[PDB]
Amino acid sequence: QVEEMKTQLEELEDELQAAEDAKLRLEVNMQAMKSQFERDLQARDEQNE
Amino acid sequence: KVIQRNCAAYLKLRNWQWWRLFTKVKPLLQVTRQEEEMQAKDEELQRT
Amino acid sequence: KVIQRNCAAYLKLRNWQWWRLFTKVKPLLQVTRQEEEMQAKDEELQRT
Amino acid sequence: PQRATSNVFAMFDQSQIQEFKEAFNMIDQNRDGFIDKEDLHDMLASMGKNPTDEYLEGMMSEAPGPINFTMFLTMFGEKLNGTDPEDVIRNAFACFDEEASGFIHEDHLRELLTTMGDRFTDEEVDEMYREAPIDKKGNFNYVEFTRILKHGAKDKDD
Amino acid sequence: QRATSNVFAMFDQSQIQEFKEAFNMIDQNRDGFIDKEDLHDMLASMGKNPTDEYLEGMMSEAPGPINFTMFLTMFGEKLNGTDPEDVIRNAFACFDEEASGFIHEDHLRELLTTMGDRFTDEEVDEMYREAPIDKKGNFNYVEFTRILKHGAKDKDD
Amino acid sequence: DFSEEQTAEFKEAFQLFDRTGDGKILYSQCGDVMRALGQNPTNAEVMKVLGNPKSDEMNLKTLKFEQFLPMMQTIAKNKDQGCFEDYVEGLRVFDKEGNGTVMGAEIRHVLVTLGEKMTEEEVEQLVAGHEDSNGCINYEELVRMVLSG
Ligand SMILES: [Mg+2]
Ligand SMILES: [Mg+2]
Repeated sequence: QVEEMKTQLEELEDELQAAEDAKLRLEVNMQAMKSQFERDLQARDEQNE
Repeated sequence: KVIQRNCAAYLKLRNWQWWRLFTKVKPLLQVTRQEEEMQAKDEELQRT
Repeated sequence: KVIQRNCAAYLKLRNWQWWRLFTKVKPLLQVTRQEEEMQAKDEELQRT
Repeated sequence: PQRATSNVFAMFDQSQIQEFKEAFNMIDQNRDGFIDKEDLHDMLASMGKNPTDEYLEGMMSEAPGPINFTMFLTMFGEKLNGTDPEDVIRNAFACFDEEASGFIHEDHLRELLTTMGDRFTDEEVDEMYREAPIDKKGNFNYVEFTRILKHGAKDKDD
Repeated sequence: QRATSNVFAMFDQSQIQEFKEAFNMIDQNRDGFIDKEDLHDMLASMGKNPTDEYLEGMMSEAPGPINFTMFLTMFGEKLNGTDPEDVIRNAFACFDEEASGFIHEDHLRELLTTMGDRFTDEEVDEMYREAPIDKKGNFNYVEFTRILKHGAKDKDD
Repeated sequence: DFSEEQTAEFKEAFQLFDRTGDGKILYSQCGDVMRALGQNPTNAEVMKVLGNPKSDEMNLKTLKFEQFLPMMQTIAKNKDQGCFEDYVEGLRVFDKEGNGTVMGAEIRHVLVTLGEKMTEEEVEQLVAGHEDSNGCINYEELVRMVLSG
């Protein structure tokens, strides 16, 4: 029982660390790509200008 | 700060904790060449 | 001179053909699976 | 937590274990599935120059006796944790400075690293300075830094 | 132990992987040595009939040095100082301004066979006969370089 | 006081504003964090908090997390609560043609005529958040945006 419970310990801790870190950094990338999209917006804006 | 300091600490402690075993990674480039070439072939095909 | 130093030198090995001795079918083993990707890469490069 | 890695490095991609089995096969000149004094002292000597220091006994003493394929894999498995491939680090370095040119000024670098977050000493932070190649005039490039942090690049060769 | 080793040196990085594929495909039993039973019966699969005992003769050249690692050592031992064909292509193109494989047969004769290196005419006739002759009787130094490097073809069985 | 959830929020802000020592808190730091944690009134509360107009030493303005908690309560008793009707009427009095043709210059003028002013980079920063054109808003959109925090 203690073997299996610490097995779930390791498995769930590793999976939660990976998933949450990827999620937070993927929202960081979300903001970054939104920023690049808005730079392309100002590029089209200056072409129109 | 959390993510990057964690990664930096993990690499800097292991930069010489297992330096030798990290230095036998030379044949990794030689053995990854087939997969890398196949992949790069794929992306250059899509860039064509 | 730099042409002569290596052309006949290889052609001297062609008179030795040690590679032939055990790989008379060396082009056959060269054209098994890898020739496809070398041809694909060469054609992609020349078309680009 | 326990950090014993009961499973055989299950919390990672499996590509690296094909590279590890290729490395195991090429070191195992005996090819019996186990490392040996006979194995390493000549396979390491293939690129090395027959070192006098007995650190291959360092390996066979770190894990007693000849080590199994799975033993080698798990003793590397305990060496990987809290890290991720180059993509996320590159994205973060793109995030923190908008220009993304990798002009991490030395004052800016130390301010962003040592000061906030988990408190740690700038003296141990200096290992990132005396060893890692910093760009001149204060700014610090990251793409080469990311490559050397990963397996893409190395500072020197044997 | 197997007791085989030598000083290692790289000759062609883009060739060893194909060499390791060749070693794996011949070594069905994963032995690392060279075996008459392993190869001859496998050679006869795609080949016609390599039953002549030149194979046992060639595995009898040296007593038990065979291994995957030394397969590089022997080839490097045979051949050293090799240059890619494209730079060699430029070297061939140095004397002739056309540089389109139109090297004249008499041009090659008069230059190489006599002036510079004084040798017999036979040591060029094998390139004259074994290799194809370009149009008009020229020296197609493009396909000539190709067959110097990899394009040399013979009986494939 | 509420449950320990607000104490936990104050603790995580405490470890968040840990520069130059986690333990000590600058009154500037505590004022900023309390404002941002849902308390608008911050202008004249320095005298109501310190009890001493002393604002000469930036390095050492003593405050501790212990007495910080009742301070938050005596601020959060909501000594003042205005609503947009007064704000919009003031701006429409400040308005010129009832629609806001070009409001960019005069808003800057009215904010630089006030004695208690602190920043100009915020003055150039306000263009963000739908305040992009030459004062195109009739102030309703910007009032709605500011009254959303
Ligand atoms: Mg062994
Ligand atoms: Mg075999």
